[PDB]
Amino acid sequence: APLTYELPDETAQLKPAPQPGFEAAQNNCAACHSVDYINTQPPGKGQAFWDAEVQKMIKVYHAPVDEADAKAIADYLAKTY
Amino acid sequence: ADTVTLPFANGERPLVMYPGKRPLIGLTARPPQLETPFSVFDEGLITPNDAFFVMYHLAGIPLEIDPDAFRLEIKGKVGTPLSLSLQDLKNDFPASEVVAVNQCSGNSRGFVEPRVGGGQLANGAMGNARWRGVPLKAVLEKAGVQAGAKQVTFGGLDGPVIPETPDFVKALSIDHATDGEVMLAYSMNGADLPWLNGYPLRLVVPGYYGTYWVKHLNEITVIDKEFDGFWMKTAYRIPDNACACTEPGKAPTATIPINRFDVRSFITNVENGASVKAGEVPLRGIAFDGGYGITQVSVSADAGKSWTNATLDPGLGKYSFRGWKAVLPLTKGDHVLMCRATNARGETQPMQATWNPAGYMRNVVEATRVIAA
Ligand code: HEC
Ligand code: MSS
Repeated sequence: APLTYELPDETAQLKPAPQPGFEAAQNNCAACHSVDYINTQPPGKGQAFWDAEVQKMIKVYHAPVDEADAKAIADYLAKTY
Repeated sequence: ADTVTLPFANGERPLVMYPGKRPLIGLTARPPQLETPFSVFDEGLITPNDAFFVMYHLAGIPLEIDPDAFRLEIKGKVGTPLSLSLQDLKNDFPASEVVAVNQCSGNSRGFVEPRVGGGQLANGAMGNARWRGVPLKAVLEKAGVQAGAKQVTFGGLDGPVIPETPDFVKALSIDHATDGEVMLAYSMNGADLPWLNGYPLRLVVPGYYGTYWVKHLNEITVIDKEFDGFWMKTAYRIPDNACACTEPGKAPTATIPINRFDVRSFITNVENGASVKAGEVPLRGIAFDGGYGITQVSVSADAGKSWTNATLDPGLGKYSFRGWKAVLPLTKGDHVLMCRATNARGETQPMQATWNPAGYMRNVVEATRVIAA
C-alpha cells in the first residue's frame, strides 16, 4: 500500500464584523488557503495594505472575486485587522 | 495550555501537533506552515526531525505517495531523459552527506520595522540537518547535459487548488546545479524525509535560502534560457545592491533572485529578561552563513561598547550551524547581550536593522537583555 499523511482539522476563522465584507470574505478568501494567512498579518496596517492584498489575490493569483466584493472585503479587513 | 505569543505585534500562535512532529508554532493550516520554538536551538547543533520547521506555498500538497511507484523525471536539454526510482537513486549512484542549514527567505520577518506582509515568522524558520542523498551533478551527468544549457528547473508533487495559480517551480543556474554540493536528498538525520519536509525526495541547496529546496521533487528540466516562472521572476526578489535593502517604504529600482545566506548568529541559552548569576556568566549559541566558514563570533554584555571573543565549537561542516561558547564577567544589574559573527570572506552582521519590501534576509546583531544578580 502507499504511505499517507493525516492533517489535523482546520479551525481558523475570520473575525466577525457587521460590515457586509465579512460574509464576502468568508465566501471568497478560504477557497485556496486557510484564513489564518489573514489572521496573522501585521495588525492595524490600514487601507492601502489590505487593498493591495486583495488586488494581489485577484490579479496575481486569479481569485474569482468581483469589484464590489473586492472593495467590501478590503474595507472589512482594513477596519477589522 | 496550547498557545504561545511571539515577541512582535499580533504574535499569538497555536501550538499544534502534526504526525511525526512535536508541538510546533502553527502559522497556517492549509497549506501547513510551522515554526520551531526558539528553545529548540539550545538543545543541540542538529535540529531533530520532529522539530524541523515546515513551509509551503500551495494548499494542494500530496497526502498519499507510493514510494515504489514514485519517479524522478530528468528531461529537457539532455542527451538521454531519465525516469528514476528511489531504488535507482539509492543503488546506482554513490551517496553524499552534508550537514546544512535550511532557512526560509523570510525567517524573522515578524521583527522587520516597519512591518511587511507575508509569513509573519519569528526566528524559528530555520533548522540544521544531516542530509544524505545523490549529488545532482551525478544524475545530470548521467542524462548528459547539453552545451547551451543555462538553467535547471525543479518541480514537485504539490499543486495549486485552482489551476490558474502559478505552480511552485524554481530554477538554479546550470553551473550551480552541477557543482556537486546541490543534492537530491532522500534522507534527513538518518531517516526517510518527514512527510512535511518533502517525503520521499527534495532538493538541498547548501548555503541558499529555502525557497530553492523544492520538496516532493519529481521533475527536473534542463533549459537553454532563463526560467521566467512566477516564483523566480516575480516572487523572491531582493534589492540588487550590497545591503539587499532599501529605505523603509521604498521599492528597489532593480532586483535579482534571492540567493546565498547572509551571516547570522544567536545566543541560545538565554532570552529577554532571563536571570543569571553576577560573575562569570556562560553563554552559548550558534552562527552560520552561506558556506564560507565562520571566522569568529564576538560577544558583548554592554550593548556593543566592548566585545569578548567566543570559542568556536568543533565544526560539522561549512554549511552547518557553528556552535560557540563564551564566559563573560557580568556585574550585578541589567545587561544587553549581543553576539556578532564574521565569515572568512569578511561578511558580517549590521548593528542596525535594514529593510526591504518582502522582509527577506534579516541578519541584524541580536540583542538580549538579561538580569545579573
Ligand atoms: C487562490 C486563487 C487564492 C484566493 C481565492 C485567495 N488567495 Fe490569498 N494567497 C494565495 C496564495 C497562492 C498565497 C501565498 C501562500 C504562501 O504561503 O506563499 C496567498 C497568501 C495570502 C496572504 C499572505 C500575505 C501575502 O502573501 O500576500 C494573505 C493575507 C491573503 N492571501 C489574503 C487573502 C484574501 C483577503 C483573499 C480574498 C480576497 C484571498 N487571500 C484569496 C491565493 C489565494
Ligand atoms: N514543492 C515545494 N517545495 C518547497 C516549497 C513549496 O511550497 N513546495 N517551499 C519552499 C520554501 S519557501 Mo522560504 O524561502 S523555506 C522553504 C522550504 C522549507 O522546507 P521545509 O518545509 O522542509 O522546512 O521548502 C521549500 N520547498
